[PDB]
Amino acid sequence: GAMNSSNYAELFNNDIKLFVDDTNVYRVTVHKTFEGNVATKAINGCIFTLNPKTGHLFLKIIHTSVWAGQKRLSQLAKWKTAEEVSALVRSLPKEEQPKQIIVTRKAMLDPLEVHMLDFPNIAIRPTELRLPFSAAMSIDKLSDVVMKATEPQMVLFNIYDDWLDRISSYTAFSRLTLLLRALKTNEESAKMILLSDPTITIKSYHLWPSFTDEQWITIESQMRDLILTEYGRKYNV
Amino acid sequence: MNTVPFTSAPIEVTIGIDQYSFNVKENQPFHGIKDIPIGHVHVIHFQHADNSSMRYGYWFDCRMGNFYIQYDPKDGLYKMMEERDGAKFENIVHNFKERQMMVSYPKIDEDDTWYNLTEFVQMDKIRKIVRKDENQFSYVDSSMTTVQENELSDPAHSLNYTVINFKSREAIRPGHEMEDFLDKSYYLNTVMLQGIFKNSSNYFGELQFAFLNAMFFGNYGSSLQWHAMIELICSSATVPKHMLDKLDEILYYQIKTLPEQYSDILLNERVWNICLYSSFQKNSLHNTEKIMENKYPELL
Ligand SMILES: CCCNC(=O)c1csc(Br)c1
Repeated sequence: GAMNSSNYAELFNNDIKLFVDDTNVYRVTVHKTFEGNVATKAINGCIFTLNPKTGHLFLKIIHTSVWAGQKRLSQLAKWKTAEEVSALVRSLPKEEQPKQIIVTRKAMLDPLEVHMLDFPNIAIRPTELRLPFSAAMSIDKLSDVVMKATEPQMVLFNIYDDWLDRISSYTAFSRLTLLLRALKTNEESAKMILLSDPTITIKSYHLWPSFTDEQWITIESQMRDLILTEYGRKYNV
Repeated sequence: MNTVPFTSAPIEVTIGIDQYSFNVKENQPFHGIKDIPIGHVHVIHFQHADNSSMRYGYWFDCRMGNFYIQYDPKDGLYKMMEERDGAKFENIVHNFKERQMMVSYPKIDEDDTWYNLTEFVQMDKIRKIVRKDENQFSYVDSSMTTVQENELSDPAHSLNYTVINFKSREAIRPGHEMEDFLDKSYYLNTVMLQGIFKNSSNYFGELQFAFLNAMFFGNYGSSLQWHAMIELICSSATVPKHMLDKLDEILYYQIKTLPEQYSDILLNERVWNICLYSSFQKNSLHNTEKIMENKYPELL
């Protein structure tokens, strides 16, 4: 059934699983028309499909041409997501296909279930975790590849960089979600923390800076402070 | 007019005949039901006074043979039997009609209720849902499960309704996943009507039969089947106009006949609110929406 705090270690066992987040698939700017009406202009989007054990991120870029001439785009967006996830699974060798796909919003369950009827042995699951994957577009290199795309495209990343050389996938996911939670709660401050010291750089083949173990501990602490803070500034406490 | 005689009534029992019912006391001198309209299927049903558990009964058409009820003290129920000797049956019935030991099927002459509930129901199709080919009549009870329920366990005693499942490969064409899930016209018109049922009359017959088994026996899988067949029509954007018009009449009489005090268990809030207010056909069921809103506005 649903995924929550009680079965949290299931994410890091040896059954292949993918998280799917659709919150950045259909993205718009809202603006005024010459006549003083309001209109939307779409911008490029992405499906965020993540193996939480390995870090492998299957970033399917959604080019704005896919919406051309279509109606009810927020509903279509869920079915387009399900179509693309299903095509991804079918592209993978059998031994790489997931045994479970966990969607971060319950509105994806029926679209994905219908698209995966050919895979009766793949469990489609919701979660009660409030995961911060919408903040993925605050990662500069991910935002950059989405905005530059001129056609549909799939780009593969490891969202953990090389962290699994030194830490477990449980600890690497906890770090990722802390980073993304911070970026979601205050992007500017989060980004300042990550890049304040110009001597720590992001390798060309990485997403995040090359922090030592001690430096990650300082960083992680700073992100917690920010999250507790903003939570005060928000609720005045 | 035809007759369903009884050998006796050894146990106290409430007897139903179509939408009528009456109480028979233990060893009361009751010998059956006369004046039953020819031309319609009928259902004779039972609820023991000592055990309201297990409502059960028999679907039959008097044109297909001479049937009688004889209580079985071993199996503990009123059994419907067929008399092959036509002259013994005539002799047996006349005796009971002379001694006035039978209740008369009490049809009001203005009253088309039973016709309206059974318009498309045929014994031959009943016998394909309820498989027991040595008998011309069909036994149903409260606990019988459907073929679809056994897939989610004695197959001989099952209700073989047509399986409807909205998240199934039969319902969803490869490459039309979103289209076919949100507008089920393909599944209704091509898969079910043209492919399985052949025509809308057979579709409506199963729908009516599922409703009646839900109402008379509280058969839960029948109720599921009735709501699924309603929802498949209401969730199709493209339905022939004559089917929609007839559906509205069908449902209207079902809602009209439903016991007011059973609405809580026989009506699915989600299906009905969806059908009347959100579906493609939300504006196509005028009679049904009007009675639903005046009789069960709580549900909505
Ligand atoms: C062994 C069954 C004996 N009874 C009958 O044949 C019969 C025929 S109409 C009715 Br009422 C009873």
